[PDB]
Amino acid sequence: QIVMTQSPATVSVSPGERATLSCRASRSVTSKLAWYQQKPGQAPRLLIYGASTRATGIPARFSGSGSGTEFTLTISSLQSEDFAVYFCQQYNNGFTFGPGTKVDFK
Amino acid sequence: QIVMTQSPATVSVSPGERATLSCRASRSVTSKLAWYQQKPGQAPRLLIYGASTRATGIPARFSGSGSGTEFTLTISSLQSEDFAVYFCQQYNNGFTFGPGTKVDFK
Amino acid sequence: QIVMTQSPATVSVSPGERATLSCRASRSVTSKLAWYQQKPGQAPRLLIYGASTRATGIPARFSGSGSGTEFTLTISSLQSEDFAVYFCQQYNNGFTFGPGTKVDFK
Amino acid sequence: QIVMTQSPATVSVSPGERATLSCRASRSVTSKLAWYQQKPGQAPRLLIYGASTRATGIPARFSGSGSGTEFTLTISSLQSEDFAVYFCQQYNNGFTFGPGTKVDFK
Amino acid sequence: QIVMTQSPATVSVSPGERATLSCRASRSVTSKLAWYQQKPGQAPRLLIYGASTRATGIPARFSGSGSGTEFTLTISSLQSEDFAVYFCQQYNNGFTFGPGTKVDFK
Amino acid sequence: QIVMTQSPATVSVSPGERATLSCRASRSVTSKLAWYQQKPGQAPRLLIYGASTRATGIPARFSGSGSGTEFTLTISSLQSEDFAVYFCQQYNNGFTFGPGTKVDFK
Amino acid sequence: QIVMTQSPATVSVSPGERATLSCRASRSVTSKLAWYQQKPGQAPRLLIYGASTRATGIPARFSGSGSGTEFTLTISSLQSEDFAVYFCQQYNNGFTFGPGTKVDFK
Amino acid sequence: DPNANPNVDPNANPNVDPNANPNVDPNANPNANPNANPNANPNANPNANPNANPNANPNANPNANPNANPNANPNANPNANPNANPNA
Amino acid sequence: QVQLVESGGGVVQPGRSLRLSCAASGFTFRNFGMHWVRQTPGKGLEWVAVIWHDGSNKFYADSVEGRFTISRDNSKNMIYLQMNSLRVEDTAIYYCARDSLFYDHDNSGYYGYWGQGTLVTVSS
Amino acid sequence: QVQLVESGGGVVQPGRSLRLSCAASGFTFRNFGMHWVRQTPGKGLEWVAVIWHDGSNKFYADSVEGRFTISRDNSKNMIYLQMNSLRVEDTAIYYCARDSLFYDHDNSGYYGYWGQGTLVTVSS
Amino acid sequence: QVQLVESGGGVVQPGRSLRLSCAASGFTFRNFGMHWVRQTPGKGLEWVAVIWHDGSNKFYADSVEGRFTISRDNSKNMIYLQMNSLRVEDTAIYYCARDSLFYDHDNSGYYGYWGQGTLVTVSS
Amino acid sequence: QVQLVESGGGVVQPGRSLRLSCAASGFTFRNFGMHWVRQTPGKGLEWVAVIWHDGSNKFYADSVEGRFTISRDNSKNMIYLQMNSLRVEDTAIYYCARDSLFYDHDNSGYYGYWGQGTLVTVSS
Amino acid sequence: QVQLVESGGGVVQPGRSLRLSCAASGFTFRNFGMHWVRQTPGKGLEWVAVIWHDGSNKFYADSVEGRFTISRDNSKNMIYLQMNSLRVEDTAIYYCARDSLFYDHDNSGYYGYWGQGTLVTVSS
Amino acid sequence: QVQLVESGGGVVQPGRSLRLSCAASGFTFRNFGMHWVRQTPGKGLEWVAVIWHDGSNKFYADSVEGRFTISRDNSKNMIYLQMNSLRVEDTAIYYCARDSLFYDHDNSGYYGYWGQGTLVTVSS
Amino acid sequence: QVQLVESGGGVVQPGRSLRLSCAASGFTFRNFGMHWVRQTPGKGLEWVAVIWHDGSNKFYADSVEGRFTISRDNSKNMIYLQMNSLRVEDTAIYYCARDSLFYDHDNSGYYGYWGQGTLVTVSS
Repeated sequence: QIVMTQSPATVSVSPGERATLSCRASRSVTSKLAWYQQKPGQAPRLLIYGASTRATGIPARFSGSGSGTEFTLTISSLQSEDFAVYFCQQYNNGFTFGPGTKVDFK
Repeated sequence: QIVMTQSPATVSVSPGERATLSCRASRSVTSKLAWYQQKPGQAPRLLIYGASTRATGIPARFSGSGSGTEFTLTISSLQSEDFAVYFCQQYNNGFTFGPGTKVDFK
Repeated sequence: QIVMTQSPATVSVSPGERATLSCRASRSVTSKLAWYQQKPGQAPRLLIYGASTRATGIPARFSGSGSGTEFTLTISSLQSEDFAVYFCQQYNNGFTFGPGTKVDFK
Repeated sequence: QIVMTQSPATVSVSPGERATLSCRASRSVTSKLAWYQQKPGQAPRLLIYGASTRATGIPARFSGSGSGTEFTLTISSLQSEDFAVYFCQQYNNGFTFGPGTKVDFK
Repeated sequence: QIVMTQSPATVSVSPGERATLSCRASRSVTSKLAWYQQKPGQAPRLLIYGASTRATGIPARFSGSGSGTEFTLTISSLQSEDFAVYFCQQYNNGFTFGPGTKVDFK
Repeated sequence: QIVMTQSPATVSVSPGERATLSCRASRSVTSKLAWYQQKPGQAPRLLIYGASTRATGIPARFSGSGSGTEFTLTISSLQSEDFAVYFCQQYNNGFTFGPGTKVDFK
Repeated sequence: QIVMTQSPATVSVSPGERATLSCRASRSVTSKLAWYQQKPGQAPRLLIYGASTRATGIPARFSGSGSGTEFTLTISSLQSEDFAVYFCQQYNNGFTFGPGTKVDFK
Repeated sequence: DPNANPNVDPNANPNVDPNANPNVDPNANPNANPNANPNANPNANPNANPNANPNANPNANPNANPNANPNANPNANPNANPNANPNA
Repeated sequence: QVQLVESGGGVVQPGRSLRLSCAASGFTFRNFGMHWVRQTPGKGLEWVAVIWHDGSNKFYADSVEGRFTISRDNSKNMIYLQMNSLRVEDTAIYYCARDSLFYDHDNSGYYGYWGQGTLVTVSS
Repeated sequence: QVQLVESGGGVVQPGRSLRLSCAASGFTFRNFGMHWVRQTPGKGLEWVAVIWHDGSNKFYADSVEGRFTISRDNSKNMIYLQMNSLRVEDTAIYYCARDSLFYDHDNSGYYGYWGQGTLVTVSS
Repeated sequence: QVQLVESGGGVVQPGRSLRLSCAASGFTFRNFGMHWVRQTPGKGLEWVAVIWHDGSNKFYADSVEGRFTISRDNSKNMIYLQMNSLRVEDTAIYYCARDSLFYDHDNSGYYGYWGQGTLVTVSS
Repeated sequence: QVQLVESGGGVVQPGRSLRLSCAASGFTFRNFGMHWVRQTPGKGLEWVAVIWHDGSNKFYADSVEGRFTISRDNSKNMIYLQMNSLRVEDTAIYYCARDSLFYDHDNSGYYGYWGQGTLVTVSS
Repeated sequence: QVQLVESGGGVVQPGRSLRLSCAASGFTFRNFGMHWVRQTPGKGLEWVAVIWHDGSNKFYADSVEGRFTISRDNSKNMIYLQMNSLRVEDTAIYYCARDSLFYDHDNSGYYGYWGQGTLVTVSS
Repeated sequence: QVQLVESGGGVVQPGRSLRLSCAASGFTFRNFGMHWVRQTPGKGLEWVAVIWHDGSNKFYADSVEGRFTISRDNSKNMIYLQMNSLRVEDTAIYYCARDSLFYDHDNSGYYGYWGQGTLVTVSS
Repeated sequence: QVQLVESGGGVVQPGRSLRLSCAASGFTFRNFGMHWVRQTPGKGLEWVAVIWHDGSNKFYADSVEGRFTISRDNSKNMIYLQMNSLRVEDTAIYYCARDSLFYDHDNSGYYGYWGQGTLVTVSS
């Protein structure tokens, strides 16, 4: 179906700065793309659904954008409790996930 | 868009005499130009469309011609009911009308 | 839309001779033009569709050709049952027919 | 609808050599063209779907490509099991197959 | 693409006088050239577009003219609010701007 | 338009000797002149194009020269396969051929 | 089409002096002539395009000039990495390359 | 002649010559030009065209498309619709 | 065996209402769009109306625009034409036609199969 | 018999909202695009807005861009024009005009059939 | 393991009726649309018919339009093909084929999984 | 391998029409303009017609102006020549000739590749 | 058969406008340039206007400069002559003439084919 | 009242990515194409990118080719500019500009209506 | 950062077919026309083929006309070159070259950006 690719695989940053996470799909997905955050040890948590809408309880720090084949996830001032691996899903054609990208201490 | 000018503003003609009307465009219009007839207190009526094609129900008395920036409306034998103000429209680039030329009794 | 003309109105060919019919369109038609054969008291029969493609059951005797505004229908060697009136249709813009060309004995 | 053609009818390739098959369309079929492999006494097997995507379980040896009206199928290093007749299908407009190209010993 | 230059760099004119701003293109731009006015801290404002046509709301004081590679912008009786930096843009081939010309008090 | 003449009508030469053919134009054709070779039952073949440039696959045996109204074709050492009728064409104004010069055995 | 020749085949200069390479076309190419530099084992690099315009990133040392049928490529004060083969291309009519010129240590 | 006048003569006729041939030249090159610009044009009009035909096109194919996807759609909503009519 | 039969013809006065019915058999009815073709002697063949496969869209000729209503009943394999405000100029033989011999996306609008036709005359 | 009846006219104050309605009958409404045309004495006829057959595309004149909103509803054969932020320059007779006499692919943009028109006056 | 087996083959006279069956297993039968493919020696593979997942739409080739009928029973995982007015040129091997390897909206109509085929011969 | 094969020749009577066809292969057909060349014994070769790469411009000789019509189809690589109102002067061999060996802007109008020729005779 | 037919003649009053049309057939219209020639009895033949093949350039005589407008449409194969502000000196017969019998680069400007002519007279 | 406001400005380090957004109101957003214009002190105004009305085509300047990406959302009336791989040369003020005052087919590519602009600085 | 990488190279026998593919990244692929350029030792640099931005026009060199075929897929950012009927004269390094540094209407056809090149050897 549609193959998702994330770049870069890992990003190095210190708390307090802005982190950008990119998701790209082979074919057009319109505006149906969800972001998930998974910490080591427990299930991923739905951060963003649609293309930019935020799940109830998610802080405004998590910002999503993009449509079609280019998608990005931006965190305004990246904090410590939220260091984890982030997954990109498309639910327009089938149900596929991205390989996942990691945010790490610098 | 396209500035539409008609000349002369008013033509003096008697019944049975052939009356002519001129329409000029600022830029090229090709063959997309319609002529409308408006009688006092009435909505305009489509006489000619394209450059010379006649609307259904329009007497063969009305004859239009021209292309580019020179369009003319010719009435072969103007009768008593043919006294009104005639408008020139182009639909090649936008939708602009002319000021209108009125035919009156001589 | 498009006014469809055929010439000549009547063709006279002896059996075994080749009969050619012409069809002309006011504007460009490209490759959307069909030929129909109507016998007295019968419904028209589709011979050619597109510009040259032959309907199933039509013998290879009938050969249509042409594109744009010039279309020709060629009967290579006409037999006795090929005496009828042939109509020319364009379906590129609207659905207009031709007046019809009659094939008669010589 | 769309007539499928393949050339050459037969290709002679010894084991270990690269074999190429061709499929040509009368009108453009975009990128909807599947390749099948049929061994004598057996049903055809789907090798390639789309224009280049490979069916699951198909060795990476089979590499197809092409779009529009020119399609090719390439066997990188033909083995003994790759001797069969290969059919070309288009599913962009209708469902039409090709005549089939046979691969035999040299 | 096309390199745009302006002359002179600065003009000194008292209010009520006529100020002329010139513009030159490296290659012919036909009649596709616009003029913009920018006040300190404000976004540029489109005064004249194409070669001479005036944007809605622009006073008749501003007069643009020229064609080919020689363009001029003439301010007949410059008021107090007409002191700013004026930009010359061509859009015939690409989208390039001039260096800008500043109008200053005399 | 321009009439094309060749002289002499027939040239008799034995194999191994140099044979020269001449072509003359009523009006100047500058350097736009092509030479063709026709054998009985065969279509003409382009030998020289322009004034001297030689077509691909043509041996260096054939040598042409001249400009304006006087043109010559020279066969340095005529072989057995060079016995044919040679035509002279000018494409500067219209497309006119010469009568043709025949080369035969001695 | 147009045949391009470069003279001399090789030019010997020590680093620090001035090196000039000449390119000549059979027919006029106006001002459409690009220069390329190819190092051993590397792809050609565009130095100068048009007739004199310099590609982005090219140092001002490489100076192009000429128009019509006589072109020159001038190197102001040659470094050590400028030892390579330089090709001359015309793109006015077709796409043809020159034989290439070698610059070598003296 | 090296001493010929190199400057342009301003006394040349500035009017268009009506005796120029009005017939179109058959000797123009009939081959496609490979030297034309192959790059897309950024100077094209990015705005929409109101002059496009607003009327419905009767020449569209009225036959049912067999190339439509026959497989069931897994992306349909699996949740029970609350907007279904709750009355009798 | 594509068979098309027409009914509902006869004689009517000008300004009255007539309804033509077309029964189609020998093919999958719901997969194709149907037409109505009018043959006036001295004028030739003339198109009247067209209906989509499921009746989604309906397009009429200018001469019959606003007076004629075309419909279809895919469960009964029937094509209908409602003739309201009938006039003298509408006297002709009306042919029930099927669009295309087979589905081609780039080729549609020609009538592969015609009915025998029914005669509708308008006079006093 | 293509008949267009405008409504919703009257007198309003500048800066207020007025909604015009256009009722169409005598033709297949959903197959054609409809226009709004403005007539001010001393200036002549002026185009206002156009809507596609399905309502997908809407275009407006410069003088009415962002203030006038055209809409259509094919189930009631009605054409609407919502006029917000009205100014003294907007007083005129507004005509409901259908595009084209019949469907011609290469000829569209002329008003074959006009409505009776309604008067919108803006003042205090 | 998607296994498709055809049945109902044999020898029949021209003009008679034959009914083929195809049993499907190893996948969710009701989520996919099944086809029929015909292989005549000397002509190659040719498409016959297609049915939607729920049986809503049925399409047939022009050579078999009006004579062949494709049907399905999702409660028995069976695909049927009723062959009426059978003729001599319909003698071939019939393959029961499934559309697509998996669900892709923009890619459908190719036969990922074929049955072993059944032989139908029509002669006197 | 530029191969040109003509067809459509035969016998005609004066005042009738014949249509010649030319099949082209071995090169990009749509990038080149094609000619027609006629060879009459006792007269030699003489040019007949030429068409542009996209068929925009068509030029005919004096003796065939108004009677011969040249056409081309870039989707089928075919060159046509409609010959209406034939005369006994038109009896000759017609060659399908491609313009130029390769694209040169200043050198065009010579026949790089010829076909084998077809015979058209006009007699009773 | 190069056949040229003028039309639109008649009698008008001085200071009015008249239009002449010329329908050309029997040759490729868009390949040649046309003229208008005026024949006044007692004065002879005098030239009026010329137009290029594609309508690019237009040249008029001194006596009719600025009052007469020549135009053409290659699609309907017609030549038009718009005569504004006619005067008594403009009474004559107007001929539709074609330039040259065939294309020659160095020889153009002579009328190889004439129309039958139309009479235009102005008076009170 | 067309108001264009932008956001997404701030300070970013070289080699990082920034996203600018531009909100459009007061006009039909989907009928026009929007540009991004760059202003740097000491260099003047500079063009960056353009997008079509429906987002079909996107053209970027040479200095930003392959690093910047323009996109639009006609449902939210917003314009976006993704700026990856930022370099020190990109310090400027970025304006959201609309193409043309109104639709003129032969005149487009000038920025009639601008926004206030946002400041993007790249430094350590 | 514009990178062009070629693949599909290797050694083939004369008369066989090879397919070269070129991957493009770092720019808007669909806005530029791509070239194939050939380098044979002892002969110099040589041009092979060109394709328009959307693949509408394709032009090949004389030496490769009729045998090679260039194509592109704007959805995969890849350039292909089908080399049918290869000969010993085709042994060279094949480069993937992009036309022009940026868009200039009057300056195009020069190879701003080149790939690393792939080697194709034809021998036995």
